[PDB]
Amino acid sequence: QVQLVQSGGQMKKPGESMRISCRASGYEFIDCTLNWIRLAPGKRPEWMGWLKPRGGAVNYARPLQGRVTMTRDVYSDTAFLELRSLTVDDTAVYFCTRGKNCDYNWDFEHWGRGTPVIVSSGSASAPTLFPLVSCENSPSDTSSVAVGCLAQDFLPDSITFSWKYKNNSDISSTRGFPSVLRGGKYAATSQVLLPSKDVMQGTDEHVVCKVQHPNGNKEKNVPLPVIAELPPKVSVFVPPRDGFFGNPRKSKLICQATGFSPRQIQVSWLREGKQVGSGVTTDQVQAEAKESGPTTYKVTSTLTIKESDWLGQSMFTCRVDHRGLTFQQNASSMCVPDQDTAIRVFAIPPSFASIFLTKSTKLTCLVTDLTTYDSVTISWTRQNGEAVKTHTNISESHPNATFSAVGEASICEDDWNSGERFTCTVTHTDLPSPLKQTISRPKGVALHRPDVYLLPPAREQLNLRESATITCLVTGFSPADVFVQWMQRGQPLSPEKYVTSAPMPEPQAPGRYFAHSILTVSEEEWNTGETYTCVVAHEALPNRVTERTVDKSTEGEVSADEEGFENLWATASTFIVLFLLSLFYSTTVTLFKVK
Amino acid sequence: QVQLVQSGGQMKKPGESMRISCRASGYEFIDCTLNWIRLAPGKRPEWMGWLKPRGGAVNYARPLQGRVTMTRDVYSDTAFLELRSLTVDDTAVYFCTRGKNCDYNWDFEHWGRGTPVIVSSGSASAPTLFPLVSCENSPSDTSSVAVGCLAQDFLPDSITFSWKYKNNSDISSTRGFPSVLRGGKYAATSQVLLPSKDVMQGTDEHVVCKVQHPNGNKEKNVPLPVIAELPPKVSVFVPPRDGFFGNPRKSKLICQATGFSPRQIQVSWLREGKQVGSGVTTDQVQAEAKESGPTTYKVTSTLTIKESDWLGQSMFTCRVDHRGLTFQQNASSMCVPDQDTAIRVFAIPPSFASIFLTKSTKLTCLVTDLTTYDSVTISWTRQNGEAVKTHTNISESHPNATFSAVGEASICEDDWNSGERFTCTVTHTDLPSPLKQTISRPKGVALHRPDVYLLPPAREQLNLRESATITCLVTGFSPADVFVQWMQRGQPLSPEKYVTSAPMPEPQAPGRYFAHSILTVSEEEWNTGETYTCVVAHEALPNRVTERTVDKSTEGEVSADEEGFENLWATASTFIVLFLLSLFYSTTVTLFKVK
Amino acid sequence: LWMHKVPASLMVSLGEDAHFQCPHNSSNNANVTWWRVLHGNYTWPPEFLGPGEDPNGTLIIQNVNKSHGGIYVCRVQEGNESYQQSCGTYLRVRQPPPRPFLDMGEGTKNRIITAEGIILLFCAVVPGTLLLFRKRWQN
Amino acid sequence: EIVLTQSPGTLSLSPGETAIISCRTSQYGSLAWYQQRPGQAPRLVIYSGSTRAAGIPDRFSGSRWGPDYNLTISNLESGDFGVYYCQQYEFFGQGTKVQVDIKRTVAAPSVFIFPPSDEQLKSGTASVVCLLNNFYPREAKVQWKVDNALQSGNSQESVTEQDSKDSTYSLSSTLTLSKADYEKHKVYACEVTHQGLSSPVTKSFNRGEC
Amino acid sequence: EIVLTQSPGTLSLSPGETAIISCRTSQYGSLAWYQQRPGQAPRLVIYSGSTRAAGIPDRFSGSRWGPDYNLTISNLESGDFGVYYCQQYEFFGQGTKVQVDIKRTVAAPSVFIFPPSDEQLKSGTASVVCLLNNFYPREAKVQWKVDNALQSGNSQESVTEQDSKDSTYSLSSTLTLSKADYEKHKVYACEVTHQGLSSPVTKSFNRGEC
Amino acid sequence: ACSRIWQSPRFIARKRGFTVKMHCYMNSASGNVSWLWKQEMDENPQQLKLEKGRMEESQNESLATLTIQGIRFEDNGIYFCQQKCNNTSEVYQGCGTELRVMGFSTLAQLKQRNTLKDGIIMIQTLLIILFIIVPIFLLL
Ligand SMILES: *[C@@H]1O[C@H](CO)[C@@H](O)[C@H](O)[C@H]1NC(C)=O
Ligand SMILES: *[C@@H]1O[C@H](CO)[C@@H](O)[C@H](O)[C@H]1NC(C)=O
Ligand SMILES: *[C@@H]1O[C@H](CO)[C@@H](O)[C@H](O)[C@H]1NC(C)=O
Ligand SMILES: *[C@@H]1O[C@H](CO)[C@@H](O)[C@H](O)[C@H]1NC(C)=O
Ligand SMILES: *[C@@H]1O[C@H](CO)[C@@H](O)[C@H](O)[C@H]1NC(C)=O
Ligand SMILES: *[C@@H]1O[C@H](CO)[C@@H](O)[C@H](O)[C@H]1NC(C)=O
Ligand SMILES: *[C@@H]1O[C@H](CO)[C@@H](O)[C@H](O)[C@H]1NC(C)=O
Ligand SMILES: *[C@@H]1O[C@H](CO)[C@@H](O)[C@H](O)[C@H]1NC(C)=O
Ligand SMILES: *[C@@H]1O[C@H](CO)[C@@H](O)[C@H](O)[C@H]1NC(C)=O
Ligand SMILES: *[C@@H]1O[C@H](CO)[C@@H](O)[C@H](O)[C@H]1NC(C)=O
Repeated sequence: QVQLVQSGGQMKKPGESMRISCRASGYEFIDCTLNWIRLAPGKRPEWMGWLKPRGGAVNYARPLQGRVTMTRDVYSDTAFLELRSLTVDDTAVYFCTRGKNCDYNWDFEHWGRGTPVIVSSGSASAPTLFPLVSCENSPSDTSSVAVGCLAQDFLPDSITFSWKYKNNSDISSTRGFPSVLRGGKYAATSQVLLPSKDVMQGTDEHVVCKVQHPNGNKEKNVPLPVIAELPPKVSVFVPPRDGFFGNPRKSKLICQATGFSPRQIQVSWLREGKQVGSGVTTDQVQAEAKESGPTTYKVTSTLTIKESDWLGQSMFTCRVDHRGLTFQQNASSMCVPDQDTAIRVFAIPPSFASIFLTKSTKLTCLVTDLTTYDSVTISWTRQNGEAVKTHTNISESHPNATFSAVGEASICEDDWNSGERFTCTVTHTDLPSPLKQTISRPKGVALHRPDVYLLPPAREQLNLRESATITCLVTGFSPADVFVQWMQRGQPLSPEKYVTSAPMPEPQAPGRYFAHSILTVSEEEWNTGETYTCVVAHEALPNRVTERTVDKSTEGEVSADEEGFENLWATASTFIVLFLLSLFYSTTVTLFKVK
Repeated sequence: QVQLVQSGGQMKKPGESMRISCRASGYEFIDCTLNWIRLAPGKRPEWMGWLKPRGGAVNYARPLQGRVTMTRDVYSDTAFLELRSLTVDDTAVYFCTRGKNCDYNWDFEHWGRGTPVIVSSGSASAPTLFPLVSCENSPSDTSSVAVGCLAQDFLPDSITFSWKYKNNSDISSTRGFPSVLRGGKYAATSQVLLPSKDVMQGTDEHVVCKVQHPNGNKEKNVPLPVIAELPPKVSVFVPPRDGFFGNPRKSKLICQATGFSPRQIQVSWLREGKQVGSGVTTDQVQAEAKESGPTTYKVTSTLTIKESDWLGQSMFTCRVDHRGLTFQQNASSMCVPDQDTAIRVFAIPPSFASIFLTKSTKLTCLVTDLTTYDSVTISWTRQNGEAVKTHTNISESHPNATFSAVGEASICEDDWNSGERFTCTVTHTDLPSPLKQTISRPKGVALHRPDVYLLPPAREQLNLRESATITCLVTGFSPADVFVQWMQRGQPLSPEKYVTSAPMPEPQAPGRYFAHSILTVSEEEWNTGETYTCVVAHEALPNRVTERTVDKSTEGEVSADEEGFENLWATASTFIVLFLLSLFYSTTVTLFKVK
Repeated sequence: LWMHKVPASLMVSLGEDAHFQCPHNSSNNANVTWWRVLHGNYTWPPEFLGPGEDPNGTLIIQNVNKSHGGIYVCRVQEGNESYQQSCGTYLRVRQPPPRPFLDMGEGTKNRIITAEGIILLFCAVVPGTLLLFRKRWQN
Repeated sequence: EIVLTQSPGTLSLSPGETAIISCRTSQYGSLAWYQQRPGQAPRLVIYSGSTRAAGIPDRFSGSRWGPDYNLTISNLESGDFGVYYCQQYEFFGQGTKVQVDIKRTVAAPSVFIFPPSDEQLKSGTASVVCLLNNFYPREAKVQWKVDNALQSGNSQESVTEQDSKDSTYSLSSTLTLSKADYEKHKVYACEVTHQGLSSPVTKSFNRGEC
Repeated sequence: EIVLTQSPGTLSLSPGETAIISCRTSQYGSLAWYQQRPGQAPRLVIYSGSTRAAGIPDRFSGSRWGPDYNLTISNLESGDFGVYYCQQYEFFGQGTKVQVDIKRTVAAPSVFIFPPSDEQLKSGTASVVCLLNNFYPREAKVQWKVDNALQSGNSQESVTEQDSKDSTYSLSSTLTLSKADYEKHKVYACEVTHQGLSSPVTKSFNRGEC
Repeated sequence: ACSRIWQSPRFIARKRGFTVKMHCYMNSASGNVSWLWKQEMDENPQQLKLEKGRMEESQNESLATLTIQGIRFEDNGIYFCQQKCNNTSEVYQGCGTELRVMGFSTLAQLKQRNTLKDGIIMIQTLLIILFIIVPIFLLL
């Protein structure tokens, strides 16, 4: 019949006070003693103290002394418990218990229904979201990659964990963990297991971890456990001839390795097939300063090298192995030593014909005998050192196993005519030094108006079997350039049918030059009325151009009728016949025997 | 006679309460009102409230409302003051004051002796020790180095500062600062001035700063300021000709500086003596890990250079300054590896002209770049190594600045024709390795004999009575060596009267060449019937020579019909003559016969 | 269409006056210009020789000599449209021969030589035998 | 916190099995055990060491051997699940949580590890996680091993409720350390032992080189 | 914190000189001045603004000019040094600390600067110190300069007791800032002005490059 | 597509006997050319007077040509190349190639022969008058 009746639940605030009643029935109140016990989740039950209804004697616990007060009403058979200065840690279920018998109060067999007391707030600190990534790439058959999101500094315990993709798609493979209290604050973590194929093929670089809390919702990006992949090579660095003065004739060689994402590498030095570990100092692999993109790193390696074997040209190869692949490099050689130089550099000046026809003054620097074409650089510089624009062109991989390059620059006619000096500068990785040339215009020249004569093949020497050869002789022109062209039937013939020679100087007529131009015909079309002209264009000519002509016939100055061609046969025949008649009449005369 | 008597001092703890009595004498207690004043050090005086003895009326201050209780005894003429929930901030001296006159209680002229109350005087929180190092290197007679130690997070006010060296020697030049309370915690600092000589020569790298507090003593080592000075070693490294990559081919230079003491260094890259800051990358300065000696520092600067710029011989300089001392190092693509003594040696072979004129094939090893001519030896070694009798003569003066000499040896014609290996050895004491030059002519070029056609001067040319130009056109010789020389009567014309062209390829037939020769005859030496013979010599000709003759009236215009015309007119003229003569004879005879 | 109607050649002697014409049918304000072009499908620009003097673009070359041989071409153009170009007038030069007798053709000379031969033969044969018979008959 | 210490903090047993809860007291006094169902108030089951309370079934029986007291139930029931706490005078024990455990085939827990985040390490302390998901056996000995030194005191484990479908639990061990002490070691491992593994798992990670 | 303002936070005067203390009140009410000797209780010297109290020597005299009141003593004595504060009804001033100052030759304060320690910055906030040892004339105007921006409020001065032998005072101004605010500047200076110099000292330091 | 016709030589002057060629760079697939002849610059008839011997005209599908092997003095004139373009009803026409056949006997020979012929004619006339006068006076 003994039963304990308690008051209802109450929601209090920090600093306030709570009061709970404990009605006892079915037994003598002044006989048994009542005690108050509070049971909080995650903690052992705590006895707040016992109260004696007879006389009001009470005994409160040391931890609750000064804040807990116990009273009771003998007539009403009800006990009271007052707890002032409530806090967040005081939130628990308050129940009143009585001993099974009056002799032993510790045997709490009868207990009340309990009056929960909730104390909201007190700290009010929102959780902070921290991303969690897998630390070890497990070598097992893991078809999914594990990622996590850790929430810390949460004063209360109420967190809802959600995971969403970049496309706002919710992740259903989420696994939450129980909240853990650390230093008066609750910490909770959530993990989401996403498929490896989805991470390796999806364009979403990170997952969105959403945590909902009463003090404010928080979101944090969770990057996937992936990195870039391309690190692998290195470069070597030699010191100069002056650089070997560490003491007696010593220096160090430097190898640099960069463009490395995945950290795992191995650095080593080799010399003619043996691993070198002497004087080798390896630095850490630090991160390159990149605003965005791959997280490639960089490292420099150093060997304290000696010059004695460097004079012996002992090799040094710097290698690294990354992503299961080995890279290689071995610094040596005396800056591409000699006995391997074969390059032809021709600086072609602009002719007068090209200037007067195409109106452009294009300096040209033809380079041949090349073995490769990666490093060649042709630069046209003016006389005063100011570089002129140039447009290199590499093509025509000749059967001679060499490549040809040309760099053409355009200049104004005024500067070229003034006598300025232009210097082609060819530089290449197979050369020890730049290969300079120079062209200019010989301003100190005169004009002397060449004379063009066109010659027949040969009186009867060439013209006996085939293949005649007519020459166009040009003599006397002073300014050392000319341009002869051959035409046949009103049309320019072909540049590959005739050969014109350079303006060589002359026999005794100082100051002027001469040239030639031969053309070859088949001689079945020479005694067949064909006509060839030789058009010669020179600067000193009155019209800057002229032309001559030979066909098969020398010349003539008559009208073909004022030479008496149609009557001469008649005159010859009549005079023969009448001379014979006179030679018969003379005898008839001389024979007369006149008395 | 008015005097106020207070109770004795009391030492309380947090949570407890204090009670103070204030007895008044010499005046009517119920007449004047008593007030409570507490004086806390470092703070303004605070009035706890006033109490009226008549009726017990009191008025406590708002800040102390709820924690202050005022009582008094009219019969005993003594007042009471109770302060519950005492804290550390309540530690002050409580005094009772009375007004000078009953009308104005504010003019407190009579005050009691006071009852000091100490609440938890001992420091609870342990101080936090952080060493303090001088930030500015004062250059104004800094004969003493100032080092400090900062103590923070200390409760109340109890700190004792002691400074000792590594050898346990106490420092007497210690100067501490007053305690400062920030954020509820006291902060104190201690400073000590050490001699410059002792810091510079002492073996102790740090001093021991001892702080004594009631909550526990703490020690913090203060590093000794100012270190030694070392010169920064400078190194510059360059890539070899194989270290360039990328479409805009480029590589790196490194200026690695080590041994710069204090904390600082500057490094700059200069292009051709002009400052440049594009592409320069200098790593952050870092200390070198050394197990002993002063802490040395390292830095590496990186510059990127295009292969076009690097191969352009332009100078690249690393300019570094340290403690006001500037250092520079230069690097550029300079090799100059070979010796500058006589190196360029040409072994000119015997031309065909030489074989046709001198009747012997001679080898000519000509040494150039020669600076001294007392030890040079020239020897000609055949294919089997046997030598033949050479000859020497050394050029003098400065034909090409340097001197030169000639080595010549005559060999049989068949030896050259067979194309055996021939070598000329040049040896000089200045040359560690005797340079060897070789020459041979074994080939499979065919022997196509030339064709010599001799052309008379053009008719248009002779009309001017100035000069005439005779062409000896040689066409179709397969090896490119020919020898043309004219002949006037029986003796060769002097070689300045004709000019012979260089052999050029023939467009009509690949693998065959042609050449011209030009003689000028002054239009009267041609018009007076002289003859000219062009004597061509070549390998494939029958007896190594041919000759064509052209001498004014040879042949020319054929014009068969024209010759028929001329013969017809000659016939007509002669028969007219004969007919007229026959008439004369007949008429003379018949007039003789009539008379 | 005044092209195709210009003479195909001009005959003139050394050191003499050469008159060309450009007989266009345009609106009596066209800018006539006289050029000197090469033979056929040339590649070099023509030699501007100046406008016509005045009447109908007539060109007057004076003191003609051996350098002046070539093709001469007008380029009449009215307003702003494209020029229309004469075909050419090849100027050829020579020195004319004089002749002592009254130049009497050449075939005329041969015909007269033959006629005089016949007449002379008959005037030789007839009187000769006539007076040789008469004397013998007289004797 | 008190002299009375309960050995089994939690007990995952199926209906029909025997649940044993031990509590050793280091003081003189009668020991009593009370069972508190979810929501309902605690009910006295065993009093004075081995004396059964009124209405207590004979299945639950307590035994005392010197200072150690053990309460064993011979028949798990629907109403026998809950929280059992031992009480000695005014002191109560930490309690024992008896929860149902659905039987299933023994599986292998995928052992994982999470290093401290860059943002977390820069500001304050660092937490090292150790995830063990898809585990059939609730019992597991997850011991943190940093540089082969067994840690004790700074570890914090967490086990989620058994999955309704797969009947598998997940265990996460978060090792909370300071940034000024976590940099002294680089070899961190979580030795995970379970019935589904022939040998203990040694999933480790190296600091820096990741 | 009150309407009563006591500008004389410190007073370094020698026996024979005149000490001037001001107290501005922004409320209606009689103003009184009290003197508190070391250890002894406060004593009323001036009451009702300018009325002398009983036993007050004629050397001390008070004057009132609108809201500002001035209490000046024309003759410093051994017993005239102490703590003097103004009182207005229940509100009192901060008090004036009058202390003896032995006269000596004007000295030059050796100005220095201490950057925050690496360990101090790693854990919490940072402190910028500036010590001026061996300085005569305790009055000194030390103004912290961070990137030529005169700070106000975040500074904290500290003056040691006058040396018995050298009669020189040492003043140190510790400027405390936060780690998230100290990284926005690198040029830190403390402009120290005194009678012994010609132009105020500007001993500065640059963070990072040391 | 009917491009303009142009004819290569504007003036040919050769000795009699030699061949002569005249080229007419027509348009290819527009029609067969046909040369014309014009003794002066008035009006041109068709030269269907091409004997199978001397005149023969051909067509190289972009160049039509006419060759006259035996050049005699009666060949002077201007030769055109009227081609009946087949896009409309009109016919183009190249402009002329004036052939003036020259002859043998260069100027010096012409002068010498003229002087000799003049001497012969004067001598013969003198003999004519002498032989007509002498018998009449002798037979008085
Ligand atoms: C080089 O010449 C070719 C033609 O052969 C042309 O296509 C190319 O653009 C040229 N390159 C230059 C001018 O850089
Ligand atoms: C090809 O190379 C040969 C030499 O190997 C050289 O003689 C020739 O001129 C080259 N061809 C060119 C430049 O077109
Ligand atoms: C000098 O050298 C020339 C050839 O250069 C040679 O003919 C001559 O014999 C040499 N003189 C002597 C004395 O050897
Ligand atoms: C002189 O010039 C250079 C010098 O190096 C040399 O190559 C050249 O052959 C020399 N000339 C003669 C004619 O010896
Ligand atoms: C006439 O035409 C020529 C040809 O283009 C032109 O150069 C010249 O300026 C013109 N003269 C005028 C329009 O007066
Ligand atoms: C002139 O010759 C060039 C050379 O290719 C050609 O393209 C052009 O068509 C020719 N002109 C005529 C009108 O045939
Ligand atoms: C117009 O006609 C002809 C063109 O050849 C010319 O002779 C005549 O002088 C010209 N006259 C005028 C006024 O243009
Ligand atoms: C005509 O004049 C002389 C005469 O021979 C000649 O030299 C000149 O070139 C010719 N041309 C001109 C324009 O004088
Ligand atoms: C002729 O054509 C030109 C084209 O530039 C134009 O500017 C001009 O106005 C035209 N003439 C007239 C009269 O409009
Ligand atoms: C075009 O003219 C040629 C030349 O006579 C002739 O052979 C050919 O048949 C003509 N074409 C047609 C379609 O009649």
